[PDB]
Amino acid sequence: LDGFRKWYYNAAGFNKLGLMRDDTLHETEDVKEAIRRLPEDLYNDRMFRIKRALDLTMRHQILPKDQWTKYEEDKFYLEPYLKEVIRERKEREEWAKK
Amino acid sequence: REFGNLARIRHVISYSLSPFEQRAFPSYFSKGIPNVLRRTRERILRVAPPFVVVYLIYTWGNQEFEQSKRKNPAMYE
Amino acid sequence: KGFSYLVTATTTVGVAYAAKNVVSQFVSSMSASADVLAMSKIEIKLSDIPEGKNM
Amino acid sequence: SDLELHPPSYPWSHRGLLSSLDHTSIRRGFQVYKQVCSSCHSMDYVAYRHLVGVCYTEEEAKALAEEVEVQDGPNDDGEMFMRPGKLSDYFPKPYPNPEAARAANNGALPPDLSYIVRARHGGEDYVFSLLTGYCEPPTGVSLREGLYFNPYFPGQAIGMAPPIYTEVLEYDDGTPATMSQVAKDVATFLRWASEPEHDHRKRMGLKMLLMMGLLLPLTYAMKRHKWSVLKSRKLAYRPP
Amino acid sequence: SPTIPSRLYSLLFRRTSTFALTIAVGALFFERAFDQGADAIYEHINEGKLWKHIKHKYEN
Amino acid sequence: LVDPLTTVREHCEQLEKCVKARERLELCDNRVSSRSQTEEDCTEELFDFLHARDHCVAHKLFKNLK
Amino acid sequence: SHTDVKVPDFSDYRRAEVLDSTKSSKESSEAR
Amino acid sequence: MTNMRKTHPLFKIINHSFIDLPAPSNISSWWNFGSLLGVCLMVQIITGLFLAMHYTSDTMTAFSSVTHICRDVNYGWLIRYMHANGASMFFICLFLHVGRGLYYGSYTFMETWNIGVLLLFAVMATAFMGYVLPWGQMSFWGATVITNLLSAIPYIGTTLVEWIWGGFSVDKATLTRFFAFHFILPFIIAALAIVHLLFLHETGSNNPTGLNSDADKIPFHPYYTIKDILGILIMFLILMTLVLFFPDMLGDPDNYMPANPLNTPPHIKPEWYFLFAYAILRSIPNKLGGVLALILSILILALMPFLHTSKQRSLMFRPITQILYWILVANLLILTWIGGQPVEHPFIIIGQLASISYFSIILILMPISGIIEDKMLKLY
Amino acid sequence: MTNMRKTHPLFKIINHSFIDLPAPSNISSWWNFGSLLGVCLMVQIITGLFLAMHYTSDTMTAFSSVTHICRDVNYGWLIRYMHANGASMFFICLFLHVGRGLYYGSYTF
Amino acid sequence: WGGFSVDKATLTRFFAFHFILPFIIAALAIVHLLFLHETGSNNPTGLNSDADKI
Amino acid sequence: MLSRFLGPRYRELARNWIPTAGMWGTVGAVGLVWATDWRLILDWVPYINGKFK
Ligand SMILES: CCCCCCCCCCCCCCCCCC(=O)OC[C@H](COP(=O)(O)OCCN)OC(=O)CCCCCCCCCCCCCCCCC
Ligand code: HEC
Ligand code: HEM
Ligand code: HEM
Ligand code: HEM
Ligand code: HEM
Repeated sequence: LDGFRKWYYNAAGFNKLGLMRDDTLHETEDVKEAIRRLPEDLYNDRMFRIKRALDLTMRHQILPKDQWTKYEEDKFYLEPYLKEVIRERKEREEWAKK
Repeated sequence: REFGNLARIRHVISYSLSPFEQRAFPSYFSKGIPNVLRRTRERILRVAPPFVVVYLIYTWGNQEFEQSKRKNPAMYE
Repeated sequence: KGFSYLVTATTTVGVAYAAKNVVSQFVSSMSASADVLAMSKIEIKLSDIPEGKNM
Repeated sequence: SDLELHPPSYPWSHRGLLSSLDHTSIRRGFQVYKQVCSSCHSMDYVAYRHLVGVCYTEEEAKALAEEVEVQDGPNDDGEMFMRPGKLSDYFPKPYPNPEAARAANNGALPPDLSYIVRARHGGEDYVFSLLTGYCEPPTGVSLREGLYFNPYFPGQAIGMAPPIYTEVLEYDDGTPATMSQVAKDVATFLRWASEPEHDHRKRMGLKMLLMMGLLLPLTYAMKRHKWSVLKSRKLAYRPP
Repeated sequence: SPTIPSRLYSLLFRRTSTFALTIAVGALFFERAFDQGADAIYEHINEGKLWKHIKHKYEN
Repeated sequence: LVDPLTTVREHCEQLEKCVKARERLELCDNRVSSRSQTEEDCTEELFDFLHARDHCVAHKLFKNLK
Repeated sequence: SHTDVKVPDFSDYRRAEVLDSTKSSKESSEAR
Repeated sequence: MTNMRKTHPLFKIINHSFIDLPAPSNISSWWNFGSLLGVCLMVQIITGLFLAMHYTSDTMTAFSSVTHICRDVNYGWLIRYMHANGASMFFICLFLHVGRGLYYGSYTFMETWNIGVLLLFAVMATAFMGYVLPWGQMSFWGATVITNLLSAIPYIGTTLVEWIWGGFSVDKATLTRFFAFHFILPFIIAALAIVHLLFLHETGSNNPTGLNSDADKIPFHPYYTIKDILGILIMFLILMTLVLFFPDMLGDPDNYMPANPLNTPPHIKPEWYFLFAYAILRSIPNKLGGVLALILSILILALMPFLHTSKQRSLMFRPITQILYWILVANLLILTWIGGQPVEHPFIIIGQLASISYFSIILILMPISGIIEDKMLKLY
Repeated sequence: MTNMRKTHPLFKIINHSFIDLPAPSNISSWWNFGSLLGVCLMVQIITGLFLAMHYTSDTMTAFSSVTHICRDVNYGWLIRYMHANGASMFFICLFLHVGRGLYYGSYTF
Repeated sequence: WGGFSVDKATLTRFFAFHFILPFIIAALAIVHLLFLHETGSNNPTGLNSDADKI
Repeated sequence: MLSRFLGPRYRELARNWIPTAGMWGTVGAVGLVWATDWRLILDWVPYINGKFK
């Protein structure tokens, strides 16, 4: 499923505009909290990649094939912050349980 | 809310030119045709199979309806 | 508090009675009228048709 | 039989997207209706004021209105009286109530032929096929008296005998009044009576097509002109 | 030698009031010219069928 | 007086698919007429023959009427 | 440095009268 | 000297809502449909206003008044055909609006989506009453059919429908009250659409990518102003070519006859979207069950925002749910065609297969598709 | 937790317009006539809606339709007279409204 | 008039206008209250009421 | 429905809130019968039945 996951990654289409998975996941409250927890350089890179995504979608264009992001180099930068925020939310929920 | 505090953007430079200096239709065909076939190829395999099976169900329903109104050859006598 | 809330309660009982009468008034007004009540209760029927027929 | 015969698509002169009606055919089909079709079918919405400027001139339509009599009142003593009709009068109904129509037409009600083209599927094709499709019934079905076979009418049994034939009336312009010619003329007249706004609508459609074929490229030009500053914008990211 | 759109901009399009004035004048002239053109196309595509074509056979 | 509808209709029965539908029509005609008592009525191929004939009429009639 | 910021080329988008940078405007801008 | 555009209160409201409104730059032509719906609502307000200026609501004179509008009133044929084909265009734009929301995840705006569902309710009721207004054969019979559907409710329906009828059948009281309700209801539609726009304005618009569009925003003027003008012109092109070349393509021929309580048409075929509603009614063979099926088939849009189990908002980057959504549009078309067709085999079996497919796709198959997509993308 | 009355958008608009609106403490009974005008407007809306619900606008049937409302319809006479006297009271409230506006210098707005 | 005197067309068009125009009145009353809320409310003394407001 | 509505705290919250919720449902039922003049319930109350509704 390395090849199948690569095929599904290419067929999803967000690699064509130069996004990332953590770039393109929808902003819930936990996601915005973890984005606030993102460091300066990662936040700036995220916002520039989103701005380029908006520009390309406005122009109905995509990045060149060499400039497409690849499955091998898709960093998951927002993931540990998201898991920590989810853990904090679950801990608050179980304290509200008790 | 309004412009000024929508987002925090840093180190981003945008270049734009005037509409009177540039063209309204810059290579409208030589770049428009590859773009439109690119978009059609990218999003053709998610719409065309449902629409063609709608066409098949439509024509099969019409054909079966016409055979249903057709005379039954069982009841010769 | 009982005196003041008894006054308030009597006001809202009167207001509720008036409002119920108003709403029932309007929804009975948009209901069936005397013309369609009179034209439906009595139906004129005769026997001036032949057998094995329908009207 | 629940199966019905779909009428064929005849190539009418008004079938085209920008083609209007033949007003000479409208006129001819009008006296077809007057000398044949007016004795049974009513016309509650077409008047001589609609007849003027389309198929007859004003004086001809006026005299054609006074050739028929119209009830009017009340009188000075308080009764009705018969007076010659005018351009403001509608077409005279043959029967006062639909019950009299069913009595004179053995239980069948002839519908008002003022919206029959817009009311029947197929339209003037259906009217032409109904008027020209009269034939003897096939072996297997027997129709009682007052009923005639017609494969285009749903249910295949119509309360009409064939109304038209060869030389059923005399045209004023000398056109040979064959059955097909009479049916085509009366179908065009019925199309006009159903939709009198046909020629004006198609002229306005030609005007709309030309104006919007002029405006849509120009409006797209302004849209792409105002949107050009965005569509040629280039972005750069320069982190430290 | 100034071009045609150059002369239109120098004479009419620079001032907004003159822009509106030439818009209204062009509206009048385009209204009548398009009316004549569309009507001419209509009776040429439907020649011999309209009441204005068959009118002379019964007017006199 | 001759009739363009009759001439065009005669050409239509001269056409091939209409005369095949026609031969099916008299075939079911003597099939029904041979049986004495039945509830067998066959209007379907008559509808087919009239459909093909009137389709060819609507193709080739209106050039005669004016 | 801010001096490294050079505006990219736009010759795929310019009109026919502003293609070259050696010819000054005001003889074509008003026509455009 | 101060800027009146932000100083004057009506002008500052117009500025903050329509002029300097921050909007995403990348929204496609699918976002013109809200403005198209508003423009078509205003067009119907003016056009039906003129129709009511020339129209009388009484059973022996409603059809005669409609014919008088068509024949004697100057351009009254144009006005009435504009009204009818604009109702068709209104429902086309409404369905494309709903489809835009479903595809791009705009239902996450819960209050805006619920107000949209209320707007859909009011528009369908208004259009039904407008369809029964000309007092045609199909108009009267469709009114009787829909009111009997309302009468399918247990222990309330009989009295409720004798109440709605103003008697015991569709008659003069029903026609007059339906004229009043049809005339008045688009103003409630306009007020609730103002509430709709306010709830949208509280959170901003949605981009097709489904991401945070605050990094790249453009003013509504003049970009979306001229884009909306172009969309208005294209919608006017389609509407006016419909009116002036095919005025009965989306209409009904049996509506051009006077209404007869005795005679009935062999088929009851309302307009396209009511054909969809009629097919989802005719799917299951019980009265109360079919009424609940229609009600849930309309409320399922209000039930949609609770079914979003995916970590991604839009369907731009979700290919499996794209296939499911286009299969959903496919059986929307199939159910509309079955509603058009009469009640025989195989229209029945195709009807309940399409109904079960539609309901199962919206309830079960779409969140399972989102879960499968997330677990392929290492999000579940 | 949040204050829903001032955080919900429609509710904070309602709160800022009619609930937490800072009003002068000393305004007399002449200041009630704006609210009376609004309520008479709503009364006219509903009552005339029922009148047009039972009303036919044609010269052959207008007067007969009014008689039908007043007699045959259940308490449509009460509806018609509520409509007419509500129009009259609407003009009474309008005259006292403009009287307040002229007397108390409210035309400065 | 819709014609040459007060007739059926005049009565029907007056019916439509009378039905519809109170909603324009309601919208203009919304504008009325909006302007009033912008400018505040007046007191019988004609003074600045901001010292004592409830 | 949701995972945030689980456990003992909300359980005893519902226990505390259930009598006033039942009373609100009760006054809703009384308002319904009083507004609609429901005879099936109004013929069992001891005095109101004299209204014949
Ligand atoms: C598995 C296919 C692999 C194809 C590989 C092609 C080459 C790929 C490499 C080169 C790139 C070429 C261009 C790529 C375009 C975009 C990518 C693409 O098309 O992907 C395939 C597409 C989406 O793939 P995905 O969703 O991941 O598939 C999972 C399996 N379901 O999936 C599809 O296109 C398949 C869609 C099939 C839909 C069938 C629907 C049948 C039923 C319709 C019923 C409609 C309702 C009828 C009425 C019902 C009620 C009676
Ligand atoms: C009296 C003998 C009539 C003459 C002359 C014409 N029509 Fe007729 N028409 C008549 C009756 C009694 C009926 C009803 C028969 C039935 O079985 O219902 C009709 C009906 C029609 C229809 C409607 C058919 C439909 O599908 O609804 C049409 C279109 C029609 N007739 C056409 C028609 C025309 C064009 C005529 C003038 C040449 C004409 N009819 C004359 C009675 C009589
Ligand atoms: C008379 C009917 C309607 C009118 C006039 C109307 C009005 C509008 C307008 C003007 C917009 C802005 C345009 C846009 O964002 O694309 C909009 C957006 C929206 N509409 Fe509607 N609407 C109507 C019906 C509906 C319906 C039926 C629904 C849903 C079932 C709905 C839900 C939405 C949503 C969720 C948005 C936000 C889209 C986004 O953020 O991109 N509306 N509406
Ligand atoms: C304030 C706005 C509106 C008014 C005043 C109005 C008024 C009218 C009137 C008087 C008629 C009958 C005239 C006739 O049919 O010839 C009519 C018909 C109709 N109305 Fe409306 N209407 C309005 C809005 C709408 C809307 C918003 C819709 C749909 C979304 C709609 C749908 C219809 C339809 C389908 C018809 C039938 C047309 C026909 O049968 O040809 N109306 N309207
Ligand atoms: C026709 C329907 C009208 C409605 C529904 C309406 C509504 C209102 C309302 C609700 C108020 C607030 C009440 C108050 O502040 O005392 C008000 C105040 C006011 N109205 Fe009206 N009004 C109408 C007509 C008019 C007219 C005819 C005039 C004057 C010619 C007018 C001028 C004013 C002014 C100046 C105020 C401010 C009073 C103050 O500041 O004390 N309005 N109106
Ligand atoms: C949407 C709002 C309204 C509607 C639907 C409406 C409807 C009607 C109708 C149908 C009639 C004729 C029925 C009859 O007179 O028996 C009528 C009469 C009348 N209307 Fe309205 N009305 C509305 C608002 C108003 C307003 C705001 C006023 C005055 C400020 C007004 C003043 C009158 C008057 C004076 C009559 C005459 C009643 C009579 O002479 O018996 N209406 N209205």
